[PDB]
Amino acid sequence: TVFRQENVDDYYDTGEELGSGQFAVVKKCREKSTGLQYAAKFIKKRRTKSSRRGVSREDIEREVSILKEIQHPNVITLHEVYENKTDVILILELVAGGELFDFLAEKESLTEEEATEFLKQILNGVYYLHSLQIAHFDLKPENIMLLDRNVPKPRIKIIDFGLAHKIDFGNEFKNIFGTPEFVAPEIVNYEPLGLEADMWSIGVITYILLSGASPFLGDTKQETLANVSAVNYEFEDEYFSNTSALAKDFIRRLLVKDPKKRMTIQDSLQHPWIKPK
Repeated sequence: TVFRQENVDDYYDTGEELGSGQFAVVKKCREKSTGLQYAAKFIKKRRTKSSRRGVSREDIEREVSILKEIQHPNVITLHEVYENKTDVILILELVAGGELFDFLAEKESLTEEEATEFLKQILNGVYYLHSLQIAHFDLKPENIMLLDRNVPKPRIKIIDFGLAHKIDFGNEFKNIFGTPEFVAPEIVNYEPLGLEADMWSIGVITYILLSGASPFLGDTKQETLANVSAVNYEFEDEYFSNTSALAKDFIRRLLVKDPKKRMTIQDSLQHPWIKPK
């Protein structure tokens, strides 16, 4: 609680809408004292407990209190938090390169090698979070952004900590429910949740990175859910004929129903696809 009560317009000049969502908008802003640019996320408060507009204070406080812990090159950094009668305003590091997969869909071929160089940045961000026992719980391609797309080696940033939670050793956590196509089976079946759900999501992300196809997406939401629950996927030759045996082995070891048999983030960093022996 106990966020900054000044008017954000006294400290920042805000400009153009960068994006929006159900209860939020993100605008570019410029800090008056320094001249630096940031992104400003305006989150609408649920102002009455019974209202289904806006975001509960419990959920905003949880997100803010996790973001305040994190400092790593591959995760978004939070700069300040303001609040007025209707909104909580997060001042975040600006990512101007857009979604990683939009950038990649514009290039020529993309070798496996090139692809794993981006993937390794995702791994290193997740390794940090899990090292601090934070589960992101919403890893998906649209939450993988680039700082700047017009440099030699573009740097990725993981964003959106709206479902992130600190793992509590002494209490099981059940339901988070993000987007069907990218959620692990234990999310679909309302089973105990931990760090392993993010390792499943990385598997999905890796499958899409290499192929452009989604492993589990079906024709309705219920069919996608049943594909996930049943681990109904395949490496179809149309999409995977140029993909190494090692790349496929990495995906297989992540897309595992039983969480306790899934590779961990530390295992993933030592796999021979990622660290050739």
